[PDB]
Amino acid sequence: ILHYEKLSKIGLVKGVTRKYKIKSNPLTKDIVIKMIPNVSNMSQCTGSVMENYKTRLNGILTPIKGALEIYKNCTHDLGVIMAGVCIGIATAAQITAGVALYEAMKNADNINKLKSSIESTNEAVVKLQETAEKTVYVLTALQDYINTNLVPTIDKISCKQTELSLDLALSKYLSDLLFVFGPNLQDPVSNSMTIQAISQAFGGNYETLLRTLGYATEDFDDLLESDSITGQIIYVDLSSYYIIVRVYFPILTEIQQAYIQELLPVSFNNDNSEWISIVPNFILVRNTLISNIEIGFCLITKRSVICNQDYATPMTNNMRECLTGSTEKCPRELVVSSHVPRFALSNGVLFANCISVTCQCQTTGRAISQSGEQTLLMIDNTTCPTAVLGNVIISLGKYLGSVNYNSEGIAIGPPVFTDKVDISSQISSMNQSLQQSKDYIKEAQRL
Amino acid sequence: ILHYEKLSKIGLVKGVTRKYKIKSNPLTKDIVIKMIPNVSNMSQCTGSVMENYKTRLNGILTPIKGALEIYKNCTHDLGVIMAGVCIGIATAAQITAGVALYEAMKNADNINKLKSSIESTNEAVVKLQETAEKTVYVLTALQDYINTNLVPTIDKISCKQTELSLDLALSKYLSDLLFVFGPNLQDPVSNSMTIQAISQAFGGNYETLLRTLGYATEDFDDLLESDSITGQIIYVDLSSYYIIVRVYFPILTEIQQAYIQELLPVSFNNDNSEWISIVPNFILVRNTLISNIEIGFCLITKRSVICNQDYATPMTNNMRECLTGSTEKCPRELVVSSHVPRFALSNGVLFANCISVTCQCQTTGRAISQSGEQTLLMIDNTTCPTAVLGNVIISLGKYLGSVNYNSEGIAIGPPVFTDKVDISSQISSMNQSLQQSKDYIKEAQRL
Amino acid sequence: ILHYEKLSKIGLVKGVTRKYKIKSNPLTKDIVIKMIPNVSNMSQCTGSVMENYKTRLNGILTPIKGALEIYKNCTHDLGVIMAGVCIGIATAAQITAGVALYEAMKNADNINKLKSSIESTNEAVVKLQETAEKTVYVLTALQDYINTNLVPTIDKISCKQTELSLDLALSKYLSDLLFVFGPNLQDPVSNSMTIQAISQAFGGNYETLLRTLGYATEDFDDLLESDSITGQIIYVDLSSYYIIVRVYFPILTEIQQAYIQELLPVSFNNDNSEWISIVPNFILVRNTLISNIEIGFCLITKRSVICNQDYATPMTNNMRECLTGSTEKCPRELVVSSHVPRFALSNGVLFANCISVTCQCQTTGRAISQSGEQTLLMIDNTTCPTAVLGNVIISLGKYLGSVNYNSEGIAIGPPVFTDKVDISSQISSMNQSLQQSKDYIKEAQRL
Amino acid sequence: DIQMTQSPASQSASLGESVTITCLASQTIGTWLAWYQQKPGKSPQLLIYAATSLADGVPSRFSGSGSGTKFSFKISSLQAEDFVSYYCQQFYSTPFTFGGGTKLEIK
Amino acid sequence: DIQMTQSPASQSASLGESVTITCLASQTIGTWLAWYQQKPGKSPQLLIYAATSLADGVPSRFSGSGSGTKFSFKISSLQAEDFVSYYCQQFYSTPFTFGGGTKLEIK
Amino acid sequence: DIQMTQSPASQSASLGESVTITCLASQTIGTWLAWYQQKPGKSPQLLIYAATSLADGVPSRFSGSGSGTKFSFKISSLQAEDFVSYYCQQFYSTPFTFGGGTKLEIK
Amino acid sequence: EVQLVESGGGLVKPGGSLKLSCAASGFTFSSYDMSWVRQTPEKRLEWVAMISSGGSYSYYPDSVKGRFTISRDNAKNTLYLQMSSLRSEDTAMYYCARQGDYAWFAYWGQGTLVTVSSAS
Amino acid sequence: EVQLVESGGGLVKPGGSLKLSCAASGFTFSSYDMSWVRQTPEKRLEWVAMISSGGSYSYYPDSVKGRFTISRDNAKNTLYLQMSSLRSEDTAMYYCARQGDYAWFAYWGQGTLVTVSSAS
Amino acid sequence: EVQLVESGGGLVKPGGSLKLSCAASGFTFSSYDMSWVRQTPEKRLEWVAMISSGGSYSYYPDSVKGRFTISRDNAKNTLYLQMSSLRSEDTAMYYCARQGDYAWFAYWGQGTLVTVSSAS
Ligand SMILES: *[C@@H]1O[C@H](CO)[C@@H](O)[C@H](O)[C@H]1NC(C)=O
Repeated sequence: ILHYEKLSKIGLVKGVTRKYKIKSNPLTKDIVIKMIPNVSNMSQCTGSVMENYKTRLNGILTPIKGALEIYKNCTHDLGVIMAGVCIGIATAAQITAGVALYEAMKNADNINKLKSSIESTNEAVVKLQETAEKTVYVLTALQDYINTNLVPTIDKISCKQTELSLDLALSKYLSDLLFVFGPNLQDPVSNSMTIQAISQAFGGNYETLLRTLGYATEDFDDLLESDSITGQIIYVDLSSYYIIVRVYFPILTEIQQAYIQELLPVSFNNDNSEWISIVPNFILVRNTLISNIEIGFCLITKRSVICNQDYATPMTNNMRECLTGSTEKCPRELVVSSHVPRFALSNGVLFANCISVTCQCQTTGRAISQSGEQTLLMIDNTTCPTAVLGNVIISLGKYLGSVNYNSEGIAIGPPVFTDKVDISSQISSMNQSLQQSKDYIKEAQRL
Repeated sequence: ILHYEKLSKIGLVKGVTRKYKIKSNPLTKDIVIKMIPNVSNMSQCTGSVMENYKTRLNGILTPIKGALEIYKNCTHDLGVIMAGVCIGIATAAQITAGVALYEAMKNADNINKLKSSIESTNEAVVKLQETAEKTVYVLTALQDYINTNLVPTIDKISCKQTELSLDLALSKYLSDLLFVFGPNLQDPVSNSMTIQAISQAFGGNYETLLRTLGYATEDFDDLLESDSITGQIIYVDLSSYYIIVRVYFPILTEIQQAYIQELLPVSFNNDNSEWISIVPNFILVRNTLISNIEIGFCLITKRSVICNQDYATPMTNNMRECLTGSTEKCPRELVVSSHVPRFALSNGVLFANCISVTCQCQTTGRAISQSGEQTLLMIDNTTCPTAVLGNVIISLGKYLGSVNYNSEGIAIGPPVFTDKVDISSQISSMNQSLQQSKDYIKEAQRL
Repeated sequence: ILHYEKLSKIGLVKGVTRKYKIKSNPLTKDIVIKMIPNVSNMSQCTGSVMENYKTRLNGILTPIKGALEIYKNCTHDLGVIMAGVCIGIATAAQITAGVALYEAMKNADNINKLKSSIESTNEAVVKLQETAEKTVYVLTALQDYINTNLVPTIDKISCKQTELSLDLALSKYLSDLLFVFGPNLQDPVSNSMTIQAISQAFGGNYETLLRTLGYATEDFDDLLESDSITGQIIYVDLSSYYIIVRVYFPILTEIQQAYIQELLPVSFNNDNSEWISIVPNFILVRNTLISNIEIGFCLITKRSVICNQDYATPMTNNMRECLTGSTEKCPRELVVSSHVPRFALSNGVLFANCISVTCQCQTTGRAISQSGEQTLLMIDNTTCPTAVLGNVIISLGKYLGSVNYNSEGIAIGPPVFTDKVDISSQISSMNQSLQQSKDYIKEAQRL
Repeated sequence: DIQMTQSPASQSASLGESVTITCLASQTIGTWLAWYQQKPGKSPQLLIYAATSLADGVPSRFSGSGSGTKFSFKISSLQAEDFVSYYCQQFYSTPFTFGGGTKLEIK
Repeated sequence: DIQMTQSPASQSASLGESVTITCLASQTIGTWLAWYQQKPGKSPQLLIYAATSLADGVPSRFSGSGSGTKFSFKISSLQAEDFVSYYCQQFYSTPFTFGGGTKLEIK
Repeated sequence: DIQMTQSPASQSASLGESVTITCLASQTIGTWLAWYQQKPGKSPQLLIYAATSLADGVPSRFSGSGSGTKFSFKISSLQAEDFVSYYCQQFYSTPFTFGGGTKLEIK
Repeated sequence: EVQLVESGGGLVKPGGSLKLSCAASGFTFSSYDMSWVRQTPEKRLEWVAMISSGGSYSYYPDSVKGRFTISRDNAKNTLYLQMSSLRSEDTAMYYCARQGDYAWFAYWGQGTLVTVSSAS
Repeated sequence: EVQLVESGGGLVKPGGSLKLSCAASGFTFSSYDMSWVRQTPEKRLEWVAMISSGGSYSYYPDSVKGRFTISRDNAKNTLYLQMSSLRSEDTAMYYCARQGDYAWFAYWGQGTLVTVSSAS
Repeated sequence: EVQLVESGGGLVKPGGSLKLSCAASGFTFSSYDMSWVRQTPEKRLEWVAMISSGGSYSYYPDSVKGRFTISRDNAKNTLYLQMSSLRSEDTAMYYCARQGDYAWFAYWGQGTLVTVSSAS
């Protein structure tokens, strides 16, 4: 419902329209990650390295266990009834997750029954299976390092030296875990954690984890980059040093009667300088309303915008008037920098500033020029079949719009400044003027 | 001193109270880091690789040496008197650090006397000790790589091939050093640099560095993540390619008569839409004053907030009136997005929006409903022993507060918009209205 | 043209003046990167690993090929004429890049003729050369890993185990590529991509890439950190899994009659509290005008500021009046935090707050004190040859300026608040006051 | 491979009667299971995906539930038009497989 | 291990007299050293931690300094109540150790 | 090493006549090529760097172009003062080298 | 209305080959992954093959992997399956089906018939 | 006032065992690391063991490592030390002490007595 | 005006040594990389050596690498070249030149003369 005809003289050229979709209703898979490697084939020369390693892992995992455990004591079957005075203080998101943690025990319990075989795996990636009821994939951190790089050299490298290499490899691993599972993760109950963070537990190799669980399609890569694929820690075993992680696989749901429209800014002139109109670049339209989108958190594809939550936000009435044609209310900033783009292409048509850009029409050799009455000049193939801007030759299409586009003016709104310091100064200035006028109305009222 | 009773109808539910503490008065330890590996056991086939490597390290280290050296020429013993016309221009932080650099030479000099043994170490981690006066730990970058992965294969991999592998390993190392010790570090005098940055000199393995120097406790992990543990380069040796680093170990000091209180937002309705009240989520209270905290730079624990500096900031008078009960002055934004949480749990009590959430009381099957006169509805166990919101069943506690909570209103403040574009537009709008009124007072004054 | 004499009482001490220069007019070099390793010497035991690897690379590269290909169909030689109705929608930056992509084919075609030898390289870094017309450097991802770590162990590690190690190494590689060449890169035509991102294709080893192409100088390190060195993908071969990358090498051009001046803030007092004056810290001066610079995107060196584009921005008139001496208009914030620096050194002179800092003059033992009439007190060697602030002893120079500096006042501007919440509240407050006054002028006009 | 057994192969019912069929997975599959209905002379149509949701256009007569290894499908009130073949399949991992199929008869 | 030698084992003093005791570390310990005072029949109490700060409640009579290997403790004005045992310990690294202890006597 | 061949070694011209000289690189060098002019008794001066730009102070008489392996230098209107030696060099990679040099003669 | 239409069926001698094709209409072809599902005379359903939305990935059961090729032409809105070395084991109805977000088959065509026999 | 109170001392025959405990009061137990310090008849002080604040880490001297166990029950505000294989070498006063930020001992209890002897 | 001035030339017996120096004036020495360029009697130009702006890096042709040293004293605004083991092959004019952004030589001095001969 935008008036693109008016906006294009202001300097906002219609760009690409995209569809809008948001993550919902996931399916799940459970995977086991071991944080301690199997050192049996080099057990002759591990020194006291593994013992110190185990101690540190308990120090790291103990706070995770304790924190999730409080939402584990404070439920009982009814679905499930959660105890409000037991947890006492919680957010809605935190509560939802605590419920999911409870339901998830059915599987954690069946997985834990396999602990005897989990404890003794000896490969980086292995499938365990005994019954229909209990099967699981197990990933082991650093196992390949040990069986490819240390074990084959046990008869070449002196045992003290192999102890030192194992110790360094383990310390590198802990360093990386600490950025994610260290006390930075002060809330391990919530399920917002991405798979790219969880995978640090296996060396950051999220591809192995995800390929172990599924298969590849182009849509999946979009979900992974849009951060819609997350997981939750459901169980921690401090005696075997492993965690059970639930991975969510979302279904994307598009919003009907909705789209996102982008605009391409072009600087324009009003008097004797260059100016930029300030509007949101991406406008979200739903039904007949216009709202703002915090698109910086959403993956943008050539066809759609994929968000991992609803990012719609409020917009003021002056921007609606701006956008729907009362352009008098559209604010502008001054151009100082030479980096501001001065032209754009839309549907074969050029919108360009020919006061600050050398424009000429190649077909004839005639110059193209802009008077001080136009903001931007519109160039198409009914006036100039082909044209050159700077050093680029562009064939043109036809403007399917008004014929006398370049003959009409548009109202221009006020100058603004957007810098953080400038904003504070503008506030002070307005306040000083308002406070003096308040005293003048008092004198006006008394006399 | 907050009026939580009034704030809860506005939509800000009292959360967790935490203690506040700040880093001060550190103890120190000195450690030596070698940026060049020992290649003696494969000296037969290093080509000209080490020579090019040494050249590049001097290019990287020379500017560090030169920059710290100017605060080294410009002092003499008195403590110490620093020459003001010699350094000429400096900040207070920069000056403090220059003094520390001077005092630190007592140890750098004793360490440097060990250069002969530092030059010839051949292990990733080694302790040198000859006298009580001079002992030091030395860490060597890439040494394990060489003695575990290259040396054992010298009789399998052709010498040209081993030269290429050494060259690639060294180039990977330099690439990583350049993000920290490259000309990004345009001020190597100041001691604000964290240990996680310094450790890039040893491959990013900060765990090895810190475990070499100390021992582990849960409190230490909090200091490390809160970035309170920093170091300083005190000496650079361009002839042996090593640096001496001073690592600071702070004592945390809590502030008396102080705490940080968090609030949990819940959207509420005033008329026919959902709204969010805007307050800082974390409020810092000291004695009887309220101030703002830039908590985004502070580690938050379940018991306290640990900052590596004082982050208290000013607050306006209108927010004090907001917070202490004159809620008429608390600004609100419109809810557009479906992601806004609509309920919270506090001390066993539910604060929920039942106009936009399906609420019912499980104990009886009776619906819970909210009239248009309430902002949020408060639900506890004296009205409904247990209740369901959406699909979650929560037992309730009792509200230890007014009995007729849900019978009283509260003033609601004005609508606001917070978007970057909206702020610029709002400023323009206010200015246009004010400028027209100024002309009207002139006509009022003349007649 | 700044009035440093007035600004120093406000609290802004003149710091270092730097030169300003911006990236332009690059030279180019073309390099080939192979994303698939040569596994011929271990072809006996690769399982089906390489086949799955090839499939995933085509899935990753296919969208890059397709996206750049549309600006490849839609040109023909004239320079070159680009089809405006073929591409339809484009930005100016996008168009410029599409032209560069066209011209670049002369070299891509000669490189592609070497595909037979590119396909069969077997080293991490190799030069191919047959003719003057066609030579190229080829970098191969993971090749050294294979010939140093896997191949020598083929007779020690069981074949199934070597298949698993190859698979893990390849999956780690793809994980890293996906952050750059995954569908995050939704526009592979533009040439703004830095070399540090491109180099992820070779394991992040940008040093190898750049040293292969050139030589090292201190100026180069500044270009690399300032992100002025970028490249473009010109060709993708989905049948050999390699890309041809054009790397740009810029010439830095300084701006004449221009410089950047920094100011060092010192808190000062006006009444009974500490205050900070708010100005941009870095001021850009060109000819006789003052503008703001978004210096946070520019490398700062001891001699100059190096930007990879023009970052000059607008400034309000009140800040010009501030800076050129009408200090009545300079806004200030209240100090709450104990971290605010309270002194600075400039050209041997100390500007310090002696109400909140213990100041004394060591030469005599006499205290230095500040009356409530001074903002900051200026201390030099004509009053006190040496002085102590806190615990630091500083010799002083002479103030080459007015002699009675500490005898004169300065106007101080209004209090401000800068917090995000405070800004929204201040806007609401101003609006409420203005709206009530508008009604009062109506009553004033009617009677 | 993952396979599942569907039973009873056949059962009878009266019109208006409630009926249930079950599939048992060889290994747990979460809720990654779908149910289909096939009429003679025609292709199968989807009724229930992801174990518990109904497909667009599916009558309220149909419902289902289950997780892990055991899953079930229910018709609360069987019509003459419902006496056709029913199938379950897992979409947990490739290869995707279908169960044997079951048939309702009229008493 | 890090060990330190404390001396003199014993020294005498008059009341009001200033006295000093010294500890010498086997290896440099920065300033990671503490001093304690022990009365007969009682546990030790902390006087000086981190070489130079006084503990809460410690009288102004006590002070100390040192770094690296050599450290010292001083009483500027000795009282009858101060003629007790004194100790130093290092907290630089584990195992933590204490010096031998020293005793003041009254002339 | 990268080397280039410059030709003709010598050529004659009349005053006011246009003349061209060419350098051919052994391997492609992009546009990383420079041209110099040398007068008798003097050092060389730079005329064209990066193949196509003129050096500060260079007369409009001089121009040039080329990329890859083949490069050329042109004087549109030759003056008596221009009948001197000309050189090309590559700055693509070390060692930097110069071509053999060419000389203009007057017919 | 989604209208998938299969064709190209018929009689193949064992050891022969047959190319099938399924034209799409009523939805955007280029937005969805698709598959072939086989129905035996005994009414057992079997997955035969799938191809992802952009054509970069495909999957097959072991019994047809290496024999069958699944491909798509997005410009023509057409799904293709190239069968080879046909066995009597392959006599079945072949259905064209459109997948939902994972591998439930939301839309099915009428299906065509492939018969393999040495008979005259 | 910090009031650490040791108990559980007594006479142990060599080769025996003894469990000591130190109750805490007046401060939050759960916020500080703690240790045992031993004082010989000769008045030499020795570090015996420490346990960190959350109980995840502990440290011992070589002479007691493997013989003694230090543990804490935060709910009961109690520090425990389990001694084993006691030697005559272990006769000493055993003090309960609270650590400051590193390993200075800020608060000490009165201490209890452990005696090891074969004597009657 | 950039005024590079070479000196230190002269006659060297083969196997001898000679130190050259080039003083700079009119620009900031410390901001630019520099080189020596040699001109043979036959008028062929050869690159001899370069040193980068901060003196951390230097490069030489194989024919002089290991024999010649290029160095700079920024405080004195002076470029130096230390020649050794001189051969008759080295008789040439030696020019001091200032580089632009890469390796074009923007400013040249007059040059000095180095002659190597056993002659009297
Ligand atoms: C969980 O419950 C068991 C028994 O109720 C209890 O003993 C354990 O300490 C509880 N854990 C937590 C963290 O509350």
